[PDB]
Amino acid sequence: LTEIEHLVQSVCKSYRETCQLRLEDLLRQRSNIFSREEVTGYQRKSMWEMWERCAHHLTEAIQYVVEFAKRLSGFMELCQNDQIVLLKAGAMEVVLVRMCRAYNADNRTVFFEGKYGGMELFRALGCSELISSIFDFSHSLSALHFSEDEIALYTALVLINAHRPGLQEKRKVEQLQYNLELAFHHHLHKTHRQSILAKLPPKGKLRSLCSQHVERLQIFQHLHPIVVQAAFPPLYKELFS
Ligand SMILES: C[C@@]1(C(=O)O)CC=C(c2nn(C(=O)c3c(Cl)cccc3C(F)(F)F)c3cccc(F)c23)CC1
Repeated sequence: LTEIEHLVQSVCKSYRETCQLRLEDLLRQRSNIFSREEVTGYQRKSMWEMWERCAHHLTEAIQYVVEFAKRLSGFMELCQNDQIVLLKAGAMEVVLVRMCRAYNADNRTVFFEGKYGGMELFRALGCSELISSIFDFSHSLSALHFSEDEIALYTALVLINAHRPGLQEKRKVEQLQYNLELAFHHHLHKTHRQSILAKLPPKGKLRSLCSQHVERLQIFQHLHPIVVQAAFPPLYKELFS
């Protein structure tokens, strides 16, 4: 009956509709691991082919997060400048959080192109430190057994942050943020999951991880430009031109 219970339902629905793979499918595929031969095949690929593959997967992941944001109550009513400020700053942070679902803490593997593989699958990219950081981050969230609704509500808060520099209608973003904060806290209380609050990553950790990741993608894009499937001209302009 409350606006808050409806907000939880709407955020979770927006999330279910914008999540590429179902949790059940990711969990059943846990036993489907790349063989020693398949790993070698990925390791032998050119860094530039691995870059193209990864850039396609990441672009697609970002577009689903943009669709997720568009479905958040009041996001569409924000001015274009603020929608772009929030997505530029937060869309990749949401992508990085969403990765924990495809991460298996038991063998330190991630679901990539149909099977589970370790960080050694990405050797040709020559990004070992960055990839270890992404794996470590996914591990910290996966150890919490972060539920589907916890991911939906937490990633809505990653996006709707009134502290992002450059916002023009801060008060409008704050209104949306307070309601989502209440929705998250109300949901954790009901499910007896408030204990994860002290275990979540410090905000600065996600920001720094995302800045390092985006900086690396920008270096690859400068050296070897990809043909990007662009759906959002104002957002594309901010990241690529
Ligand atoms: C959604 C999109 C469009 O369809 O118009 C525009 C922006 C994208 C994006 N890319 N991106 C990347 O990091 C990225 C990606 Cl996802 C792939 C290749 C290159 C890059 C980049 F920007 F670094 F050059 C973002 C980071 C934060 C917010 C972002 F929105 C992005 C992807 C496509």
